[PDB]
Amino acid sequence: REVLQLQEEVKNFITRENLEARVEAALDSRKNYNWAITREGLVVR
Amino acid sequence: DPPPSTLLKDYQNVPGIEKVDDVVKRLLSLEMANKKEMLKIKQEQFMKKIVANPEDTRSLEARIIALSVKIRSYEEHLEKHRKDKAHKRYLLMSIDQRKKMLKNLRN
Amino acid sequence: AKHLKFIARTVMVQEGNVESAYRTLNRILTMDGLIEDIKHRRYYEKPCRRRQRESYERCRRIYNMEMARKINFLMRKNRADPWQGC
Amino acid sequence: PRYELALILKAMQRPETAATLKRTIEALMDRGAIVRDLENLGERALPYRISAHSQQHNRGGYFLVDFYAPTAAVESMVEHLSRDIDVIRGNIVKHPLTQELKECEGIVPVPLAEKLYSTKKR
Amino acid sequence: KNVLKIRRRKMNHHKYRKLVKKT
Amino acid sequence: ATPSLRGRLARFGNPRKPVLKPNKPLILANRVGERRREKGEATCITEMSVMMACWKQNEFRDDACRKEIQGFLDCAARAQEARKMRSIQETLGESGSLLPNKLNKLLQRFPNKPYL
Amino acid sequence: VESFASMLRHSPLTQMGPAKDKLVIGRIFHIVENDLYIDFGGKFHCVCRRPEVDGEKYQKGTRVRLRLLDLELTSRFLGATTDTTVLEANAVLLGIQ
Amino acid sequence: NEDLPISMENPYKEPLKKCILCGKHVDYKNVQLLSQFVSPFTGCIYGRHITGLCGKKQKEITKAIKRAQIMGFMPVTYKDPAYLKDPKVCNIRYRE
Amino acid sequence: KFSIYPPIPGEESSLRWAGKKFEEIPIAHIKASHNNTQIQVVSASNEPLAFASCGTEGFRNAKKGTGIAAQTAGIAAAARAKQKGVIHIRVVVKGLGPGRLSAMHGLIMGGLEVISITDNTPIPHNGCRPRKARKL
RNA sequence: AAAACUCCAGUUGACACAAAAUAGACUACGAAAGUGGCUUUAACAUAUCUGAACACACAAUAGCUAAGACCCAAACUGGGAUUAGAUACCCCACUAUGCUUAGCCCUAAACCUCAACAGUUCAACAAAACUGCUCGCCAGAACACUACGAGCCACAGCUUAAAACUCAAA
Ligand SMILES: [Mg+2]
Ligand SMILES: [Mg+2]
Ligand SMILES: [Mg+2]
Ligand SMILES: [Mg+2]
Ligand SMILES: [Mg+2]
Ligand SMILES: [Mg+2]
Ligand SMILES: [Mg+2]
Ligand SMILES: [Mg+2]
Ligand SMILES: [Mg+2]
Ligand SMILES: [Mg+2]
Ligand SMILES: [Mg+2]
Ligand SMILES: [Mg+2]
Ligand SMILES: [Mg+2]
Ligand SMILES: [Zn+2]
Repeated sequence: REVLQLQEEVKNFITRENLEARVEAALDSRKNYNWAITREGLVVR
Repeated sequence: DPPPSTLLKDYQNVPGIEKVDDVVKRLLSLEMANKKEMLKIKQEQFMKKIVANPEDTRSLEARIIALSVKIRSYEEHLEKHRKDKAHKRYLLMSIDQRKKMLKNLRN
Repeated sequence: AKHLKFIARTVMVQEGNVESAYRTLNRILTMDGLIEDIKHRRYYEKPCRRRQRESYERCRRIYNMEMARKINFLMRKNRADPWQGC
Repeated sequence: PRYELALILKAMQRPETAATLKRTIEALMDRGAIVRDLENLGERALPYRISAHSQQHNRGGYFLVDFYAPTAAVESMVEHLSRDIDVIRGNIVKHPLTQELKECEGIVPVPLAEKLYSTKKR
Repeated sequence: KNVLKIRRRKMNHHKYRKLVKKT
Repeated sequence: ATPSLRGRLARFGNPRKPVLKPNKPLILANRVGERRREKGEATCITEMSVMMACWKQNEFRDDACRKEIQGFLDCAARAQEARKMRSIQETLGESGSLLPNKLNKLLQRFPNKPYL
Repeated sequence: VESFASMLRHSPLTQMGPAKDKLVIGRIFHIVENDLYIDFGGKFHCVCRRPEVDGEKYQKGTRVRLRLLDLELTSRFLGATTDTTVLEANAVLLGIQ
Repeated sequence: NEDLPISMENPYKEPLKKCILCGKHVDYKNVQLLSQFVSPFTGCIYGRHITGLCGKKQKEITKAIKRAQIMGFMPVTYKDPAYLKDPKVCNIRYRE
Repeated sequence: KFSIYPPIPGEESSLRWAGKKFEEIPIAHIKASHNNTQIQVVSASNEPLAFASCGTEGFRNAKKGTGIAAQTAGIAAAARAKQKGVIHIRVVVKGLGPGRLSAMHGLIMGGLEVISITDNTPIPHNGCRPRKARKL
């Protein structure tokens, strides 16, 4: 299962041919890691 | 010294190897791995080379082989980091333990 | 020195009451333990004396909160005497 | 193993930023890494004035390079990041999604210690 | 315990080192 | 929550260094320590200062700043009355919690048991 | 004849389960000032403050409802070998009947 | 004999209490949560008696805070004023 | 309604003091040593406006490290701030001397209005090693 | 208080080869010494146990040899106080030294003064009393962490370690 999961995960790896398009995709994308916890064990994003 | 293109011990029994692409082969090869996995490969290679059953890991011979690959690792660490007194002690103690196990296996 | 200058350890007055503004600030420093850090770093405390002092403070903390727990546990039996004449 | 590169870059425009990410990823691949993802945490004010390469930086662009590198490329990669003058701060760590989370049953309660002292009268 | 034996050895040691310094 | 005392003392069967080295045996006593006294206050400083800045400004004339001379005087009067009130207050009752003597009575009623 | 274990299983105090948050009825049997000494069954009595609302129908023999936080109220302290017993349970008075 | 008690593991056993982050993944990039566990005025990391975390989680909060402060994600001497708005989870009381 | 936390520089803030925002109020720095108390009033752009200390006000050796001396020094620094045209003050204290409150109250009675208190006392994260412990 | 500094002090901006607030009310790792800023690499002996004071490998701090670093602290030394005197306590300044590298030296109240492994539930103080097995050590005080001999990169050293006189105790 790990080999098959890794196999499908390589298709979106960055190569020399995907480099410019992926850098521009990274530049117009944005990911947020910040999230808060409450007094109860609940996540506020 | 196994070559860097050698496969991991946990991964060298899955049927799909020769058909996966070169980046996956590299990614699960030993170049994309560490010295603990290299020592595991070396130890099982020695086990296949010498002992009768390489699936025991509870015998005097298997314990001597494990101590020998650990002694080689302790050595190599010492000629990089010469001033490592804790690992010098570990190497000397492991040498004495291997000598004790050698004496027991000889007798 | 390299941080923004007017956020850390900053409190504000209400209605001009600089007294409670400072008393709040000194409370901030005391509850964060900064006051005792400055008072202990005025002179160098050698590491043996450091370890002795922190072991002593930890033992005192253990004893003090165990006694406080006992006092709160017996303040309910500090009622008036139920049977006066025995 | 899998590594994560936290990259604080100088506050730039789109072409200079794209060129700098290109040089960093190309250096990774030349030292022998297969790069997995690039993430853009975005341009924001720094927590403090980071002084790097004879310039005092107040804002920076946060990027992440998730990749896999051999065990003997991290030192060369940090040397290259030390020499790059477009990088405010580059750092390589092992991947928190390669360290695995353990199941926790909860907080096991602790009782009061007993028989620390003898039962003599004292 | 007290330190009288430690004090006796202390004075013995001190006089010994002063003797070695002098001679 | 009290800090644990599991392996903090040098004991037989403890495979660690002693974390704590208490000079007295860690057993709750039957007593509460006496209430500490307040320290020196040095009151009336500001009013003394303003009266006496007058004195150096106006060549020491009571007729020149009667007003905060009276300020210094009533500061002295209120400080003495505050002394009397706080003495009677601490003799009467501790703020929030109780007197050490009555707490000693409660702990004599419920003694500690270090033995069998 | 029935056994002591029979008495135990067909006793309500064993049918209780844990003592916490169980509503019980009880009788007032001793009163000093405003400290009402209520029994609820079980080994000990609880003591409650007199509720200032409806504060005159709390008399000797009155039936009251209790939340019954605890049954015994003991704890062990730093040097003790046994617990320090209050000889008293813990309950919160809710009202009448 | 049908009425003598029988041996079993404790019924009415409440499940063990769980810390606030217990089961959650803490990162050095999660400077909203690490800012929750940092003091607003002085930047001090709060203790176990204030945070109320299990030992593992408190250790990871401390390590992640120190990492983020040295990598340039967190101020050292203060909490983020952008994050003096989030749900407070620490048992401390400064004002009065 | 009130916040004891300061206004962040780069956002909207309805709080004002004689038209000025929080960021352009002049700053009075009080270094309160164990033997002296020094008060310096500067602008937001670090233009020196007023400077007074206990030794400046006339206390010579050991009377400097008292409350009354810092009170006098704060009064003098406040008077110089008034003649420089200063009304509102942000106070920043550095040290743990006797005359910390006394310097602040000297400013207040001199006639300045404190809007915010800051404590920039130098606390190393185990940097330089201090003097040896005195055997008094 | 004097001495000292005024090439001084306060705000701001640049800026380390030094030391690692809070977490730390946690009790971890290591054989011991020791180890609490961040990252990465290498990595934490033994699938019975005890066991080398005829060996090997380590071992805080101080110290020695050679070459560097320098904020701060600081033996020594100098100055000021104090004192009958003050070779000290108190204040100021500065050096060896603390740091790095390479090599020595091999000592501590190196003590948790409580040996390793396996197992059980009363002299007095201290940290309750024991069992099996093995190793090491001890046998009145002082002479004595001494003398002589031997070994050692140690040469004012360390390890091992007496006796003659003395006492009726320690
Ligand atoms: Mg003692
Ligand atoms: Mg002079
Ligand atoms: Mg260092
Ligand atoms: Mg052995
Ligand atoms: Mg030995
Ligand atoms: Mg040594
Ligand atoms: Mg110096
Ligand atoms: Mg020097
Ligand atoms: Mg030691
Ligand atoms: Mg010994
Ligand atoms: Mg042994
Ligand atoms: Mg010696
Ligand atoms: Mg000798
Ligand atoms: Zn948890």
